Amino acid sequence: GFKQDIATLRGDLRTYAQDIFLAFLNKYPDEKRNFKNYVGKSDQELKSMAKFGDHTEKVFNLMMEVADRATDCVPLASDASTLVQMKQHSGLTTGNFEKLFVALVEYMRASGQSFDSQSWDRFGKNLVSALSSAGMK
Ligand code: MNR
Ligand SMILES: Oc1ccc(Br)cc1
Repeated sequence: GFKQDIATLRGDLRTYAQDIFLAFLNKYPDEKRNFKNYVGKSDQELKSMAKFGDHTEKVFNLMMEVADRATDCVPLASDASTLVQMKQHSGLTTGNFEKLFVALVEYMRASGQSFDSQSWDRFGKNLVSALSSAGMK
């Protein structure tokens, strides 16, 4: 289920993080408006860029911590507020996060592994709701 998935993702996190974020960028190309330095690059070229690998894994490091601290796929209010207040997120809206989690859920469903895709869909929706409650437009 959800908790086992966190362990599975953590056991190969740099690869999962990059592959999921690439799925997001490729499914939603306009989202590169927030990633100007990732424009004009193929998947393999992005994977060679130091900040791409390091930032994506750090993003997913924390996403797993937020998932791990959640109850029934509902994140803590303190984690949601952290995500709203981060300066790195100053320009973002809940739709940016919804699209990330649509891509994450589709990635899991296209994989051959028994990911609990339904719980990750709940987690993404519940995260969006917590982000809105904590002030994100
Ligand atoms: C589509 C937009 C974005 C979505 C969705 C998103 C969703 C999430 C998310 C999901 C639950 C988590 C956990 C998360 C966490 C982070 N995030 Mn976030 N994020 N996020 C950015 C846009 C987005 N984030 C940007 C832009 C930056 C800073 C620039 C960069 O590192 O390229 C950043 C930065 C970061 C960093 C700092 C990385 C460092 O400096 O190396 C963490 C940690
Ligand atoms: O550098 C970044 C990579 C992926 C996300 Br999601 C946010 C920032």
